[PDB]
Amino acid sequence: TPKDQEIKKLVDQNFKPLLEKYDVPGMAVGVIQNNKKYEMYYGLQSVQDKKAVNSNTIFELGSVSKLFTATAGGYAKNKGKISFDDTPGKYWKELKNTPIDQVNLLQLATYTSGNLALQFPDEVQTDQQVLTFFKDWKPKNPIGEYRQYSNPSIGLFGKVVALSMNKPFDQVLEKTIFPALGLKHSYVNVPKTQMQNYAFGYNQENQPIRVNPGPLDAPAYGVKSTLPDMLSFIHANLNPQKYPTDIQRAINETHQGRYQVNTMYQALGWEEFSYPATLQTLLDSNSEQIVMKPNKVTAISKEPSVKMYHKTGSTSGFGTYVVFIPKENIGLVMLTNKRIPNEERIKAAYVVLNAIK
Repeated sequence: TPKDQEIKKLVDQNFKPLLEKYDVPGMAVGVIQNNKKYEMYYGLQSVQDKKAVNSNTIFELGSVSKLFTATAGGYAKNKGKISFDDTPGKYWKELKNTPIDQVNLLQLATYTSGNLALQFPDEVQTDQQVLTFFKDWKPKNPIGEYRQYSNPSIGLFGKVVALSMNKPFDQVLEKTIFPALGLKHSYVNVPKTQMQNYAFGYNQENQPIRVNPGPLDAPAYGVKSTLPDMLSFIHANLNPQKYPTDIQRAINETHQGRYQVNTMYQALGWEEFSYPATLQTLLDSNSEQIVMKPNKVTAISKEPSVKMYHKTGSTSGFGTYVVFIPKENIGLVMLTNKRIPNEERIKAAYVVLNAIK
């Protein structure tokens, strides 16, 4: 059986049934193995337009956007534009000598400020309102010791990275970072000329929806991409030595674990695990306790030789999951235009990656 057919059968066995089960209109599943890419598309990018999911379909990546933010930070750091020991007021001057200026960039990127929640308050929308929010911020938990997954936190990180590179964040990605990764159809703002390819997302009643604009949206959850581009991103993560030095260092920077919450190593954007990882480890990483509540972090006291990495993402109408394993030279991308439980993403990817010859 040709290998493309093997992978396809595995994807059919493990991902395709999720479509019926969860009433998901459209799915794109990609596998890369030893630098060969395999693309599988199912269903519709727009139900009402009867438009099939295909290689040009653009999907909302949700929190997988944090991976690009992390990469941009890695790029800026390794070009000497920022140091992770800096504080935000060095760059956003209006924050100099305010309480948030006691939190360093690494802590912002990895969610350990000790007082930032998942979202900004709903009324925070404009740039002035974002500025005021951070001007007015006060500490709670000891800085650097507690992880609380947060959009504002990595949002501010991204904003500071953009300031350091003298360009708005959407330009850092569209003009620097996407091109450096060789991505040709990845966007912060999808242009009118590509809207025809932008999937509808579908909410829990299968009503068509797309992401709402939000404060510091772009670095937190605001990237949109295609299956081929995400495969290319995974390839870059699997093979950073094949890229020019500035982006190579940036990609490597994102793989570095910074602390642990039990079995989960928090890298920049990516989550990291000792490899081989059991399924339960991977599922534990996206438990309610990890994702929604604060957890005291521990210093890494066991650094494994071999790791794997993953990240989930959801917007209101989309799901994403990306995973890669350097030792096995393998990775997988799932994109859907409806959310499905993260545990079903992880398990299906687990089964497929462990069964591939």
